[PDB]
Amino acid sequence: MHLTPEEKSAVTALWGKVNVDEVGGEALGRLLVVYPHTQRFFESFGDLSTPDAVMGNPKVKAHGKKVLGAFSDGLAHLDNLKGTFATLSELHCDKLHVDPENFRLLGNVLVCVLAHHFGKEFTPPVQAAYQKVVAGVANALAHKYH
Amino acid sequence: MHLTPEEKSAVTALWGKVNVDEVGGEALGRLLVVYPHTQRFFESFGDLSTPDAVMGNPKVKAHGKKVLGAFSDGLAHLDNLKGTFATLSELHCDKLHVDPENFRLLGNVLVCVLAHHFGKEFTPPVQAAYQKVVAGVANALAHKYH
Amino acid sequence: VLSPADKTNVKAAWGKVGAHAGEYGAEALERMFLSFPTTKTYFPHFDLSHGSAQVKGHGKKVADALTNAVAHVDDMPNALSALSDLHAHKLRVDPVNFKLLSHCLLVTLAAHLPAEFTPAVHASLDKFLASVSTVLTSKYR
Amino acid sequence: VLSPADKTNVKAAWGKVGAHAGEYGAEALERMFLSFPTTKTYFPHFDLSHGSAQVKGHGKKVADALTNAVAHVDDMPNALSALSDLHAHKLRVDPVNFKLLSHCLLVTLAAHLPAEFTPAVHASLDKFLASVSTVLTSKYR
Ligand code: HEM
Ligand code: HEM
Ligand code: HEM
Ligand code: HEM
Repeated sequence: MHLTPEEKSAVTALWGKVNVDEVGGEALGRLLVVYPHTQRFFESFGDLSTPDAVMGNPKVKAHGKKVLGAFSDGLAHLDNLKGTFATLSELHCDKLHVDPENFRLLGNVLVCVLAHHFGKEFTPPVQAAYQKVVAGVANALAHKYH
Repeated sequence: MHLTPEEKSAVTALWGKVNVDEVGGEALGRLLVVYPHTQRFFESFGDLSTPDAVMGNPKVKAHGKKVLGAFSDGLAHLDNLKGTFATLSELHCDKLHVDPENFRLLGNVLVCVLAHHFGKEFTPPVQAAYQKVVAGVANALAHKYH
Repeated sequence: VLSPADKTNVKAAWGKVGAHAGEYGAEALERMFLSFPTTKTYFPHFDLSHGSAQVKGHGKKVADALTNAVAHVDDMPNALSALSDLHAHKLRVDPVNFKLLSHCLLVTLAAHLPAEFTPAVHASLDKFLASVSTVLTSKYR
Repeated sequence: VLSPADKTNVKAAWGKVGAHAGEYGAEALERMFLSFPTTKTYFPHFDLSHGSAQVKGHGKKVADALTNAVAHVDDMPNALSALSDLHAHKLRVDPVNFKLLSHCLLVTLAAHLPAEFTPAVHASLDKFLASVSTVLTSKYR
């Protein structure tokens, strides 16, 4: 995770404007609609059969909010992603059995969600900073897998 | 490099028995036949229209030995691949323009070649240790790309 | 495989793109270059500074080929045949790179089409880019 | 796409596999779980220790579906419809994992079938394993 101060500033500056509740619901829901195989983990969530059933499902929204909340918290510790996510890593591996490739798909969907919300403000250099951040978060969430 | 002492010593002891000339020739050879698109960097080498032609091509054989020679040196710096391969990285990026993905491909071909040569001895644990080294080496080789 | 709905979705989103295609082609490339630097190894002969003319020109060619695939959505392997031979026999781009460009095209359309880039459309566009990539890569070996 | 030479190459190597197919299947799974630990996430119900009967049994299954594919090589999509549905609508394994198993199957064949694992045959088997994979993931979305 080699972020330059200029990259870290652009990342933190854009993040200040994000409504995480709403962005979290959109990202988790879009993941489930674009990459339907990821629904394997959420069969207790109910009807996930159509785009509207996914995007409007209150359990998908509640879970997205929680996912992005842990994510925002990681943005406050960009020099210690591994430590920050150590317990979540273990949980994802030993209890929930989630293949880490899932964290990379979610990162690329987040990037598109952010582009969708901010338009022009999501410049190629800004995107580049966020690509390194989502790669870093994904690797940290996978580091305790065994 | 996250290598165990029993992993490090499995790697080392197996290598002590490798004929680098033969293995280099065979790896670089097999790479060009199995993944034809890697031939883009070797137009000047000669005829590569057939596997027999590729395997027989002496410039290919010589280049294989040179590549595996460097890999062989890296195996004695397992605690510092990045620094050992730093200049090689720069040159592969800046002068040669080789997509680092090719490094992963050679790594996996290389592993099949070791199994082909060592049969029984190239056991599941020993392979797992070589996957780790081979990923390590590709990553070091990719590190200075910008 | 593209479904009737996917096809309808792609035509709709691409039509809103219209005469901005070329410009979006270029922006996608600049995004790809900055976010995934390894992709520059394939354009050692281009000037890749912001606003480069070579990048603009190539953006247009990429977008035009995509416009061609949308117009021949039910016959893509044939409509893109020549492009597929080119990539397989001359360019020989490693296939992971297509995923990276496709991602940058999605980000570019999201950034410019806030009202049509719904979840259903994003899904269909993503499936379309994967199919185009598959065609272009089908003859590698 | 598999050429005639490829089919011939695949049929002959798998022919020498003969009755060890099951054992090789289990060995490949075992190499995969050790080399690529993320793959264990799809098998939490399995005892994954060395020599477990679930792995063995599963290895016979995998090997037998591949034998069926070799015999139905010109007709894969139909010979594998059922497994194709199984992986897309129930197991939902991420596509990247198929490359990890294929590589391990290749390492397994090379270690047991020296004389037969020539460069051209290695080439053929790798394209064959890729088509099977393509087939197993073609109905995901
Ligand atoms: C950005 C990456 C992610 C972060 C930071 C994150 C964070 C979290 C957190 C904080 C929890 C709650 C832990 C608990 O209940 O004790 C959780 C639970 C969970 N996560 Fe992850 N998550 C991420 C990605 C994913 C993805 C990609 C998947 C699967 C596609 C996933 C699947 C799950 C599941 C199934 C649960 C338990 C759901 C339940 O309670 O029913 N997560 N995650
Ligand atoms: C295991 C990873 C690799 C290592 C350690 C390695 C190492 C080397 C070394 C030591 C040289 C000689 C540099 C010099 O003379 O200054 C070299 C040259 C070269 N390598 Fe790599 N190499 C690797 C993989 C690859 C792959 C996968 C490709 C492309 C398929 C490639 C393409 C080249 C090319 C094009 C040259 C220049 C050859 C020439 O003189 O015409 N390398 N490499
Ligand atoms: C959406 C997928 C892609 C499409 C539709 C596409 C289309 C095209 C087209 C139309 C050309 C023009 C060739 C001509 O003048 O006839 C071209 C050339 C080229 N493409 Fe692709 N491309 C795609 C992805 C890629 C990617 C992933 C790479 C590698 C990063 C790549 C590398 C190149 C290169 C190096 C050229 C030659 C450029 C030059 O020297 O003028 N393309 N492509
Ligand atoms: C060469 C590619 C593969 C083939 C030919 C194949 C074939 C099969 C077959 C025959 C079954 C048994 C279905 C039944 O019992 O009726 C199966 C099940 C299964 N496969 Fe796939 N498979 C492949 C790759 C994978 C991959 C890469 C994974 C994930 C890493 C995977 C995960 C599973 C799981 C978890 C089951 C169910 C296991 C159980 O509950 O017993 N398979 N596959």
